[PDB]
Amino acid sequence: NIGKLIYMDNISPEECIRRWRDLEKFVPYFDTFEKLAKKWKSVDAIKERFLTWYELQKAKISKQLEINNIEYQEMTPEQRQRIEGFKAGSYVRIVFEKVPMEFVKNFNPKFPIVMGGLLPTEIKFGIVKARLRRHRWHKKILKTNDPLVLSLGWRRFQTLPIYTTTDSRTRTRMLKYTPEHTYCNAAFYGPLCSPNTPFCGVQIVANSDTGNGFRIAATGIVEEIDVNIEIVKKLKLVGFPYKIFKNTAFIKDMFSSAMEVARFEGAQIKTVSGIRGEIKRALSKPEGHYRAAFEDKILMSDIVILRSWYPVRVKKFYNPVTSLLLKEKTEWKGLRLTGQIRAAMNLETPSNPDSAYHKIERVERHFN
Amino acid sequence: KYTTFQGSQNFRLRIVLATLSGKPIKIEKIRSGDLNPGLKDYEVSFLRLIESVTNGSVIEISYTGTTVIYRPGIIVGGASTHICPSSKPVGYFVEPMLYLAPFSKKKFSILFKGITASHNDAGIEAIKWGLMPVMEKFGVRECALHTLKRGSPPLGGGEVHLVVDSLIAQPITMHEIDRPIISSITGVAYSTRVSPSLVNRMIDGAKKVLKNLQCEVNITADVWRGENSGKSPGWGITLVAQSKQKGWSYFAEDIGDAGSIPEELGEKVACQLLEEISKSAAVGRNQLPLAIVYMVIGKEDIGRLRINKEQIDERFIILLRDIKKIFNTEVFLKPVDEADNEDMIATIKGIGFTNTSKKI
Amino acid sequence: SSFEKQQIEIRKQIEQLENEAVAEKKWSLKGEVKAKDRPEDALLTEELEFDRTAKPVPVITSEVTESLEDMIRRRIQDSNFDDLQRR
Amino acid sequence: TMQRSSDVNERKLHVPMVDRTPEDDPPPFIVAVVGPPGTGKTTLIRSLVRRMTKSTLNDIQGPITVVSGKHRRLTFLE
Amino acid sequence: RNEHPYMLADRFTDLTHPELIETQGLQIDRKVAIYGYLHGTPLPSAPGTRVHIAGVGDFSVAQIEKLPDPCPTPFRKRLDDKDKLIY
Amino acid sequence: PFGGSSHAKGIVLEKLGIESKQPNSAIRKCVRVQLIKNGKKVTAFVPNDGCLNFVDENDEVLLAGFGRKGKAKGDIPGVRFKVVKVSGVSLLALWKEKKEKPR
Amino acid sequence: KEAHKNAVIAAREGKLAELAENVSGDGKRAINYQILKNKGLTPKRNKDNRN
Amino acid sequence: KMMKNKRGGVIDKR
Amino acid sequence: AKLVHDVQKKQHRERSQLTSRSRYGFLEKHKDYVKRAQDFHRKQSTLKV
Amino acid sequence: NGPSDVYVPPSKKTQKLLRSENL
Amino acid sequence: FEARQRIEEKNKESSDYHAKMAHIVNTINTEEGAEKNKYERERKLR
Ligand SMILES: Nc1nc2c(ncn2[C@@H]2O[C@H](COP(=O)(O)OP(=O)(O)OP(=O)(O)O)[C@@H](O)[C@H]2O)c(=O)[nH]1
Ligand SMILES: [Mg+2]
Repeated sequence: NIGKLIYMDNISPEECIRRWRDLEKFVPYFDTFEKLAKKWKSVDAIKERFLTWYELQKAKISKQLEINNIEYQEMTPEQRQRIEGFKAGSYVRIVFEKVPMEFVKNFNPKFPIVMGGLLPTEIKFGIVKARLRRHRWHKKILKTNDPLVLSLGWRRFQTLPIYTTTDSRTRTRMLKYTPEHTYCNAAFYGPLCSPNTPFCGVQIVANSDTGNGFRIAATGIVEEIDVNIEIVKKLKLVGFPYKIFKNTAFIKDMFSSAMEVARFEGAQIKTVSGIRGEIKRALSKPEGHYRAAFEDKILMSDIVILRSWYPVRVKKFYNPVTSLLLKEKTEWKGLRLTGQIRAAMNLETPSNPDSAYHKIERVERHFN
Repeated sequence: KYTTFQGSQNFRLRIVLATLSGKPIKIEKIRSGDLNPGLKDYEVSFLRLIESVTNGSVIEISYTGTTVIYRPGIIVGGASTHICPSSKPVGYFVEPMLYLAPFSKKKFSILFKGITASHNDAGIEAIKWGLMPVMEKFGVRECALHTLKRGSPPLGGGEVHLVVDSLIAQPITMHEIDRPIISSITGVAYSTRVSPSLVNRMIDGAKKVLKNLQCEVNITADVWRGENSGKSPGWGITLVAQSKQKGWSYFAEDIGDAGSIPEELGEKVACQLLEEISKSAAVGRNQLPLAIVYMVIGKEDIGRLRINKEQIDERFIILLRDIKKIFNTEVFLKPVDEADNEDMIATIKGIGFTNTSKKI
Repeated sequence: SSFEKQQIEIRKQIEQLENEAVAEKKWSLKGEVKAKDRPEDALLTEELEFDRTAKPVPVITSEVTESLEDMIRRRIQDSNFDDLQRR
Repeated sequence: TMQRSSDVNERKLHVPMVDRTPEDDPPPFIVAVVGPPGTGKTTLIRSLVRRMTKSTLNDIQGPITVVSGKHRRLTFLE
Repeated sequence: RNEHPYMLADRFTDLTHPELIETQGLQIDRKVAIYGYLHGTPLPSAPGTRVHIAGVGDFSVAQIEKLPDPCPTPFRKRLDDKDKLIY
Repeated sequence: PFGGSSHAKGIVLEKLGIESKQPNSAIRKCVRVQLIKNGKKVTAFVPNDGCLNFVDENDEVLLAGFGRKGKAKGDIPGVRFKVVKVSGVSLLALWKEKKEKPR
Repeated sequence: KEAHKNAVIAAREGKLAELAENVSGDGKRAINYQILKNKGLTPKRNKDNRN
Repeated sequence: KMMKNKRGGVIDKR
Repeated sequence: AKLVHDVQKKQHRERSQLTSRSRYGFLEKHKDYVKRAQDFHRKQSTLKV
Repeated sequence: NGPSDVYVPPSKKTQKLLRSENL
Repeated sequence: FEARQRIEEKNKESSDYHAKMAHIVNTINTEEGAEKNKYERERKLR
């Protein structure tokens, strides 16, 4: 009676209490103090209220399961519809509205039609923080902001991940490739699954480009989910000396203006020899030139370095595969890899000429 | 897109259950037919507290102020502080944080700053001794409300450090198919910026009402001296009844004001407590909301808790209607099979809740 | 159909970020930038993060003069004087 | 043999998790036949369903659920 | 699998309206019934439960009518050739 | 050590020392594990920081004794056991990529 | 400049073509040696140790 | 420092 | 190498002087600087003596 | 009068509890 | 101003981290080396 009254939701709650016989106010409703005084002058109404480990865990969970059964043994449309509903092995029809045309048009019964129920978390989007790994049999290394198709829960979706490292647990700063044989972190805009769920990732899902190699590229688990990530890429500002004394030097071009040097005063720099230093004051007439002080006398063949950090953003890109809405259901094509784009529009790969290593030979070091 | 509610009732419970469930809601007609219509300042600052606690949740107040749009986000916690207004004490803002408190990335270390007590709200001793043990046996183990200083109304000036530091996955399934035997009955009588004899007058009034029941009565006494007393005179009394074999508790509090006799207030809170014992069964009339909220966000099992006839009310069933309105779950009230009293046993099958914000 | 609308918009942004991917980098997204690898005084608008060598010299405001004066007043009304004592 | 008994009784212990599969009417266990194109599969699904249900199921498609035990039934798909 | 309600679909149809298709002209996002056994945790019976059909997108359920078992197991012993069924 | 057995199976609680700023420090490659036989929580090593990202949580670990052959330098003496398997797969084989960890 | 550009682009596409025509005769994606023998991440060893 | 890693905000149109 | 891979203890190669800054020959690195500095320090030590 | 109520304030115990041969 | 604030917050972070790591190191030392020495003591009786 009372449950039907509670969940019959076209009648007022005081009408439920009336035909059975507001929460900003925290403390509940009491009588008048005089009525309560004459009511509780007596006391006798409430005087009777006053006065192995593995098998143990399995026993606790089977105790909960028998509690589940013996409390399910109740009203038939209560159990079998609304208090739990359709346990397992129930044969159901399930109707979806606004299913696309292409499914019904191109429905080929070879390809299975699987459906899975999303949790409250898995309908949310945002940055998923994983730790992943180039799969040991995938040949080529993976690159940040190259798409790969993830299989994260029920969904398969192509995303743009960016591989990070917490370099001795200080930053979470941005790599440019995945490592060769171990795990890195990663962050991709996608549907937020729960933490500790595993996933695969694939470069190429089609069959025209299926090649001869191994097709699954990345493996990993999900570490954390969030609405925002704060990851950085290192930028150094390089400048060269042009007037050197003992223990101090005038540094030429890492800044364009004395306002910029004023913005950066007191910062610690270093040469490539590891000589630590500090910038002290902007010089007046040559504009981006400043005066720095070092540990000792630096040389004219050095480069000073201001290690700073620039924030980088994940790219909010997400397309699910929708392979069953195609006329071929293989041959799904998404965003291409960067080498594929360069091969398509014939751009040469970017080569900084002074980034290439050489064979340095030391001259012998003699002093006066 | 939005689950729609009407009126400014149960406002904190609606925003709290929307944050738990992750469902976008609208609350329409916030006192629209009124002389100063719209949201009030204390519930606007509660929205600011929700934006402090969560991250990525967008709240969208209208022009007229009479409808709010809450699209929730991830509970992240962190350390914060909240300078809540004089319209409501710190209990009005620390009560709805005890639901969101164990389900965040980083542990709750917030300190609220304002009035400590009110007639129609939760106190420090209320929050602590009543509402922390039901969480303590629903699954959390490290939760603490500290008073650094307390401020009686109207000027207040008291700070309260809510720290929860057990980030559980989900609350356990409750099984309370008994009425817990009350082992002791204790309490705390506090007074700030007044004479220390008022506390003993309150204690003597409460215990002369309590003296005829054959249990053991113990009321602790604190006067607050110095900067810890706050900016205003005040005094109040909070009794709990303590079932020690399981840990259950039933509380009742109030505060005195300008013209109030302390023996009168002590005996009033004592009789109000005994009536809560009468109208209580394994919970209190005010511990019952978050008890059944933790039962409904437990595991995907059946959890059952005994309640009595008089705990059913318009507040309790409007709570149940809001629960079913947000995440589509029903309670099943089965009666006990013995007939010297009218007690139901509410079985709730909890939704499949986990906290997905805590990093693994 | 609706899937054709979604596929048109998906491939529109796919084309956008593929020519973004094959495009050149920004100045801030390379290490080793000189003054002329980047626009003129672009570091005033940019709010970079760097470590600094020593703490700056403290600015002497009214609060620190007030704290120092009432320190002096406590010492001078308790006669807590660290003077030399004549042998 | 006591050290053998300890070291064998140890590997019965596993992580105690819930089951969530019913015991009254469990679903048909999903059997997936997985092969590279050109081996078995069809011929194999046909042979298994012909042995199991005495019915020549030429020209298969989709999932195929048969009863193969007193309480174990199972679903064949390719 | 044992915290998720899933289902493999052995029967599929569109219960759309063919004269509505004659009205609007085959661009219609049309409704669909999906019949099958379900595994895992109990899928709730209220409409509006969100569901990923793995390969066509995300939807929410509209109505569920559970059906009697088309391939049931019958109630030392052996399995009767009468009861070796096939669906 | 474990009683009468040579190994013991256990449940991974949480990777201790996950905020240690030094790679391959003994604090960092150090896992807390609940043994399943008697329920007690012990602490176990792992071979390196590189194989620290094969255990995550409740992983059904298998752990043997450690056997220090001499007073080490960066040691923390007072951790007795080492992780030798994870989810029924030898993590030295996992570390040299001979097997893949199944879930 | 454009002669050097098409020279290096032609070297890239010639290498990519001669690598991408390593396909087996039929549509049979045969396994290879590192998945077959599974000698994952070994140190460099000795020809004199092989006997 | 309060703004630095926020993503929400109340939208007070009053 | 007890638990270290040989693909992990690889050889990081060192960088050369920039070709724009090439008239000041040989960008010197930390081994060159310590060869400079300890020479200066031993000569200052004998000068101080 | 209740001066002992301030003499039995949080001094030690409530201060710690109100936060939870020869020769 | 940003100089003073960033320096003092970095110092606070480092001094917190060192305390936390030293705490977990010697709690693992004390309350598990007691059990190591207890097992060695009751293994020396055999
Ligand atoms: N010699 C021999 N032929 C076999 C055997 N099993 C299957 N075949 C042949 O495989 C041929 C290809 O058809 P299926 O075997 O049905 O192909 P499938 O394995 O279903 O793979 P798909 O062609 O991708 O569907 C058949 O015509 C069979 O003759 C076997 O054990 N031995
Ligand atoms: Mg076939």
